[PDB]
Amino acid sequence: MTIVQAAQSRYSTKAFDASRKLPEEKVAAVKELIRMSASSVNSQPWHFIVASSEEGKARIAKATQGGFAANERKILDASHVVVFCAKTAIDEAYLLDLLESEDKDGRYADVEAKNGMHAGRSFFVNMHRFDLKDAHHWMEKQVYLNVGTLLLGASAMEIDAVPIEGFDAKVLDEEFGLREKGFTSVVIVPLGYHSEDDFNAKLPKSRWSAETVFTEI
Amino acid sequence: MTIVQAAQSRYSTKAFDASRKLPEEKVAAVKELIRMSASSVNSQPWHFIVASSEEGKARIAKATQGGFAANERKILDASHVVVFCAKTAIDEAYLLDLLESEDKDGRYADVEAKNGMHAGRSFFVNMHRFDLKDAHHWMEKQVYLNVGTLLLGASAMEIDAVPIEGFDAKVLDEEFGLREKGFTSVVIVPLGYHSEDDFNAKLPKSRWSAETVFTEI
Ligand SMILES: Cc1cc2nc3c(=O)[nH]c(=O)nc-3n(C[C@H](O)[C@H](O)[C@H](O)COP(=O)(O)O)c2cc1C
Ligand SMILES: Cc1cc2nc3c(=O)[nH]c(=O)nc-3n(C[C@H](O)[C@H](O)[C@H](O)COP(=O)(O)O)c2cc1C
Repeated sequence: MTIVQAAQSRYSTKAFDASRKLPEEKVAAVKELIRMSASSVNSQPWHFIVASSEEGKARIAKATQGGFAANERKILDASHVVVFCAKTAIDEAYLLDLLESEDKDGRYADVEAKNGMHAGRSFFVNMHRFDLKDAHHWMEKQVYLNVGTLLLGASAMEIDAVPIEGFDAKVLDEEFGLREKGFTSVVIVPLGYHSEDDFNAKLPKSRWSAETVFTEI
Repeated sequence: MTIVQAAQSRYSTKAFDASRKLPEEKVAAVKELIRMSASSVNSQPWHFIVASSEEGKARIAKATQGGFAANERKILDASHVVVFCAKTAIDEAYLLDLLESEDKDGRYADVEAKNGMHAGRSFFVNMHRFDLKDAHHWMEKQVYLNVGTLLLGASAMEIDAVPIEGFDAKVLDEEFGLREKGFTSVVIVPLGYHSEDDFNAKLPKSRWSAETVFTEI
């Protein structure tokens, strides 16, 4: 299957088959894929909650009650659920921890290259913190880029998924103590195999035409 | 090559081989991949500029001058460059045009299902416009999700890429009249084949460990 066929055949699963679980190899591949995502200045401004148990899924589904109840069964019936969380703030200590992990990983030949990268990344993060004043939105954008990798990657691995914004992030954040750890939930992605009765598995994919969305130069 | 190997082997290209051009089949596959991206409520709040000519690339590179000059040669030497643009605002007319494209595409059995989807999508877009007051950030997040699909997809198609935030979006917007058309440039992605002298092609990829970024439940 080509990556284009993966993009054409994936869809938002509206009903999972609660009997069908992902093999351990597919779960380990999902986790490696999202840890490896690109991010502006290698900020990696993310944390991931992975639920593989009925108790874990029930805890996440506390955030899909009332007006969000249409998403509850997607969480409960999926095999595995990934909660994508973004950093709520960014500071020099996080940037120094990041620079040290890259130094340990062999990215800097000398202290000159290391100091240079810090000064560059610092200039840039501070532009988002203090000049655009949008650092939380900028970090959540990197987390959405990560989600995109998972939606395409899941399809290429023949895994059904649905991205979910329709949840109460205060309830989910409190469920896992995320705000006191500097994180906030932004997207829920349940993973598994769609049920035969998934209405959306039998609808055509709808997108703007290429002549609408492309300007060629 | 598995999708995990695609995530492990891709990297941010810092120097392209200006002699090496993408085959027409690879360019058409990139364009189909990004048109097919998922987005919240199928908002597809995007437009794409694709430059395949020296003149096109020179026009985009006007936005990588002065403090952004470190990105100029990535644009000039790449085979093809994709500018990802987000909508600057969203209203009922865009939502009615979207609902009509989905109706034409066969997503609604009856006017009941159509009216239901409009009322649901409208409630939700209006929550971003008027309650969170973050509609432009919410739309740009969908465009970043799209970029993620391209970074992973390019790697699976054996195409080098680099995502670029380091550009002057006012200069790029004015270059293509985007703001008067309701769009703004958010990410530049040059595509092609890295040059042998790309320093970053010989550095290890650096990410947080799985024990840092995962909570298992
Ligand atoms: C949104 C975004 C914007 C980026 N902007 C730039 C840029 O302006 N110039 C640059 O050289 N690299 C840029 N990068 C590349 C990142 O530094 C890179 O993705 C990160 O260090 C992870 O390394 P990798 O892409 O080699 O795996 C950007 C990446 C992302 C995700
Ligand atoms: C950020 C994001 C959030 C989403 N939130 C929900 C949700 O809460 N519930 C839902 O059923 N679908 C949700 N979707 C699925 C979209 O409606 C779907 O991606 C879009 O209609 C395109 O269709 P496709 O994913 O079938 O190709 C979401 C998608 C994205 C990208």
